[PDB]
Amino acid sequence: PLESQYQVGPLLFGSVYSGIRVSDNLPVAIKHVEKDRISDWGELPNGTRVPMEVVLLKKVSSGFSGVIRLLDWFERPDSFVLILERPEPVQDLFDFITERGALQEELARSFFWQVLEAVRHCHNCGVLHRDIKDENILIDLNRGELKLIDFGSGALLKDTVYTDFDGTRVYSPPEWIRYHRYHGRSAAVWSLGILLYDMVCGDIPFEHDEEIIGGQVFFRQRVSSECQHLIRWCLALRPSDRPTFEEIQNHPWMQDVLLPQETAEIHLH
Amino acid sequence: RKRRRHPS
Ligand SMILES: Nc1ccc(/C=C\c2ccc(C(=O)O)cc2)cc1
Repeated sequence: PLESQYQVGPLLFGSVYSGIRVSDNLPVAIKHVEKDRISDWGELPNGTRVPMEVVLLKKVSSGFSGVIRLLDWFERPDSFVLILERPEPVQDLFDFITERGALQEELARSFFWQVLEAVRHCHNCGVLHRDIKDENILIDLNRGELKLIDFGSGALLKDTVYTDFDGTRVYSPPEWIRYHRYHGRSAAVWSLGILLYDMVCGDIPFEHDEEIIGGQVFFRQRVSSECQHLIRWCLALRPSDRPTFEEIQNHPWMQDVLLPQETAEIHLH
Repeated sequence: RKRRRHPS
């Protein structure tokens, strides 16, 4: 029983509703996914064919708070319904950067570090998100914790070449623009570079295909040299020239990160 | 300069 377990509220295109689990008044998000619109499918351990998004959410569901938790799912004649965690109070990182403009580097450091841990968590679980961007990152404003959301463009992590993609073009790497291929980790690092520039300059650096493949990064905001260098490194044109996740977290700009609660007390309360 | 969301 789906409508008998959740009190459904208002919208949050895309069809996600605010909800409360009647059991315990827990805030949830209720996401509807039309079967006709589903790119990749997967099979659950039961063999029950489900959307790949459900498969990926289950593989990352193991307890670490950096990734959105899938709480339940239902099948309907023409759709799947996903019951997802909803922090409250919350704001996604896109609206947060819109309202506040370029972030202080201290705050961008904490956020970016939390995104890095969350993406490491996905990869450790065999999951490639493929749509990292500020819109797909939620800020729990009281805990100061970031949540990665919307795995609807993701895929199982593999080491061979990808030739499909359904993420956000302005966050896709030049090898996707030019040759329709990429490898998972190095394409994720590129999108992390776009994300980092987005945090410290107040918007993404590239809107057009020629800018993406141009390999030129102009800084519109005062940004420290160490941060510019990390950004430029993540945005290396050659995928093999990009840093590993470990190289990113050992970079000098990434040292002395704030704890989530410090981040909430200093920058969010 | 107009900042915008970008559908996937
Ligand atoms: N701006 C805003 C506000 C509230 C939520 C709630 C949570 C949620 C929504 C979607 C998804 C998903 O697509 O995986 C997960 C959780 C999301 C965005």
